[PDB]
Amino acid sequence: LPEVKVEGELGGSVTIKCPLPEMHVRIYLCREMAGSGTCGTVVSTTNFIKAEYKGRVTLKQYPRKNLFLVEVTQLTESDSGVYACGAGMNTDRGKTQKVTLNVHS
Amino acid sequence: LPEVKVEGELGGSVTIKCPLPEMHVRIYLCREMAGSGTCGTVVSTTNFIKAEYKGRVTLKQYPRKNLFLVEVTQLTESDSGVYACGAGMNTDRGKTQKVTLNVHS
Amino acid sequence: ILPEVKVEGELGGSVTIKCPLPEMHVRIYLCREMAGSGTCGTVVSTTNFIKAEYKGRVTLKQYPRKNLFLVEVTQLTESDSGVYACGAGMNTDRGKTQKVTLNVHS
Amino acid sequence: REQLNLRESATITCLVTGFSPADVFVQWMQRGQPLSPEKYVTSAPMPEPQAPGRYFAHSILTVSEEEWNTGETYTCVVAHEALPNRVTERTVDKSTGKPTLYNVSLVMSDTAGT
Amino acid sequence: LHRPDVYLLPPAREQLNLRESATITCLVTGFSPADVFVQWMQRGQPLSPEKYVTSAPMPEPQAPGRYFAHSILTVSEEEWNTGETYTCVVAHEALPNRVTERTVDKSTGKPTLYNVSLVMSDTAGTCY
Amino acid sequence: REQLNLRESATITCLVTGFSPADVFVQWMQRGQPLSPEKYVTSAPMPEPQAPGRYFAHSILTVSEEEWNTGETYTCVVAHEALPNRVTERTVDKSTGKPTLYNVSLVMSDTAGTCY
Amino acid sequence: ERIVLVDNKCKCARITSRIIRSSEDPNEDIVERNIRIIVPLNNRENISDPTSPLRTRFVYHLSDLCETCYTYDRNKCYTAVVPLVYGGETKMVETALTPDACY
Ligand SMILES: *[C@@H]1O[C@H](CO)[C@@H](O[C@@H]2O[C@H](CO)[C@@H](O)[C@H](O)[C@H]2NC(C)=O)[C@H](O)[C@H]1NC(C)=O
Ligand SMILES: *[C@@H]1O[C@H](CO)[C@@H](O)[C@H](O)[C@H]1NC(C)=O
Ligand SMILES: *[C@@H]1O[C@H](CO)[C@@H](O)[C@H](O)[C@H]1NC(C)=O
Ligand SMILES: *[C@@H]1O[C@H](CO)[C@@H](O)[C@H](O)[C@H]1NC(C)=O
Repeated sequence: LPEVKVEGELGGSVTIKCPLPEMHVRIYLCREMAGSGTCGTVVSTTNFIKAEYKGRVTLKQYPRKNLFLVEVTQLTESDSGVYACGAGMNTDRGKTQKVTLNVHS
Repeated sequence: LPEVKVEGELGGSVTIKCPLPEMHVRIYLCREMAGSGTCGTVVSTTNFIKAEYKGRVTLKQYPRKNLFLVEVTQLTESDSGVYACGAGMNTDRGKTQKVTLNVHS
Repeated sequence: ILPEVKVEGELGGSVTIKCPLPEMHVRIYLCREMAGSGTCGTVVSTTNFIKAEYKGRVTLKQYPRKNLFLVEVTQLTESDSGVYACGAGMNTDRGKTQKVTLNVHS
Repeated sequence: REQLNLRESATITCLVTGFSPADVFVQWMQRGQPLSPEKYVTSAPMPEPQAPGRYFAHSILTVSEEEWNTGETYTCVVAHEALPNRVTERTVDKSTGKPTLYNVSLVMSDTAGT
Repeated sequence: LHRPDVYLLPPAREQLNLRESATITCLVTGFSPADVFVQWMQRGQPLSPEKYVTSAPMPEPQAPGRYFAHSILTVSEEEWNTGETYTCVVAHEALPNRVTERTVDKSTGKPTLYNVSLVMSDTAGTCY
Repeated sequence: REQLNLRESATITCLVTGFSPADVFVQWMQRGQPLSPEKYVTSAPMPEPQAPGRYFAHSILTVSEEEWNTGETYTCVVAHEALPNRVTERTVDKSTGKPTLYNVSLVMSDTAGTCY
Repeated sequence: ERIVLVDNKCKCARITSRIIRSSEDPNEDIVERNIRIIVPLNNRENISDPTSPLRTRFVYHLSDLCETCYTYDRNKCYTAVVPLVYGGETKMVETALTPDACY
């Protein structure tokens, strides 16, 4: 529901801030493909980093402020869309928070 | 049928004016989700305050001018849609009056 | 649904038909509905009408006291057989109130 | 459904029935973890007016209709010390019933029909 | 102080597969202050108290002042071919008519098919 | 239909039928506004061959094609002793007079619902 | 056999139900539900005012059935008022919109 819509620059890295809920073990940062109404998991606690994002992203969870932070290293035009983050086995029925990304170059 | 088109500001509080009918005990201020044609009760006389609105809303009824007033404290972007108010056990059959809300910030 | 009263003739010569009389309606018919299409063709009705074939052998007598109306048909032939209906209103089909059958053992 | 249309809360019951001796530990779990027991309530064993040696139980879980309609199985578990593995569980959802077919028979001919 | 809401449920689908008996549950919630009892009548004839087992008023999970109670009843499986509707009832002081007879039957419940037969005509104005 | 093909002017008729005795007052108005008596012509009661002791009458109104093609609505009120309210009326327009298409938007919802 | 849940005459909806016996067993007794709406394509929007445009959209909230109206009632009379200028005397007079049912 809230939109951090965190921005950034080409290259470097950008940190995505998403809420870390309780009583939900699987935490993911799905990418809203918005093609045929389907969202593809970019990263998860079950250990699945999409091939296009392999070796460039990480997910660290620490229940200090009830927040989990995901960092995206490097940047490409492709990295300029919506990455709804959420929890639960069903990826399309979570998406607790919505965010937007772009490129400044 | 009637629309208050009530307006307010971010923060503070805003009062929603809706008609208080007779021969109808359950009085609610449903929120028109307008997703799959379903409206979710925000508050009711049966005592049900949605979790997202817990501790921020109240409903006071007084048949002086045949009016019941509902106050929403605080404000968020989420609080900027349609809140049809009505009566009767069925919720998606009442919606006697329709109203709209927004944010000025 | 409404009753399915049935009558017979026991050889020709005369026949008598009775149907309930509704209230607050001015039209009364006895269409035969003996058509392949099914569309009922009014045989004898009030509001002034009669059947090209059925003439001089058909009459109607409405009795509000008994909540009944009476129709008397003289003689008998092969054509005037099958089934018959009764009703009111201004729509011969969709306005029926009985389904009577006419037969002769001759 | 007489409560669903009201859109207030969906109450699911788990009718544990027939356990002897009177000892049972019902728990409600979803998403792979037991839901905080506080959200649900259960009742103590009670006799029957039939057969010598039986006990029954109850449980109620309250969840907003929307969440129930969106998804969520909310399985129920029964912990009695006579089960083959000491644990037995059942599950329900919206589509737990026989599939319903539609025999739509649209007719556009004014002649046909009433 | 609110109207005591009441509901009734039919026997489970998988319950009708052992051919021993069946249970019907009448759920009574609300009734603040807690003043209710249920009598299960059928055809206007009250049933034996040994059949239905009401237990107690219990506070709702979140209870400002509300409460709730549950009452079931045991029947025979082979008697459901006719239904008999096994009516339930509740009583409370916060009710204008102090009775809310609630009853269900095999016929009432989930429809397993929907035979819609809509028709179009230019002579339906009167809707005889 | 053939008359409208010419796209010149359209004539609407009103056939009263089978009233005894002969005392029918007829008039025409357009969208709630009465028209001049000189814009239409009314016949006189004449015998009915099929029905002994029965009479019938006609009435025609003429207007331009544009007016008929602007959804304007016309009605034919009549007055007779037999009429229970002493006055009855019928009404037609472009969409109701032998239309070419049947635009329909059938829509139903909650078919399952809770029915008792 | 069939019980009647809805007999609305304004919407001509006849909601009914019936349970059919299975093949000599008390199991899988499938239930039924028959719905029969009869749409009028000649009626107006305001049924009691013969000037409103024709009725195109038909919305059926089955929950309410089991106020805008669609069809007439065979057991009722509909009336209105029209200006009669007879004798240069514009006069509003009652008119039996649905005659033969006002007797
Ligand atoms: C449908 O038509 C009726 C009849 O004209 C409208 O109700 C009438 O409104 C007038 C004043 O405008 C009153 O003089 C009448 O008494 C009313 N009729 C009745 C029966 O009370 C009605 O408002 C129209 N509906 C719409 C949506 O326009
Ligand atoms: C489908 O509809 C037809 C026509 O009413 C009926 O004969 C048939 O039995 C129906 N099928 C089912 C499975 O209900
Ligand atoms: C389906 O509807 C049609 C039309 O009313 C009816 O003739 C038929 O018997 C129905 N089928 C069933 C199985 O009820
Ligand atoms: C036919 O219906 C559609 C909506 O279904 C509407 O857009 C269109 O205007 C209608 N046609 C006419 C001539 O009004």
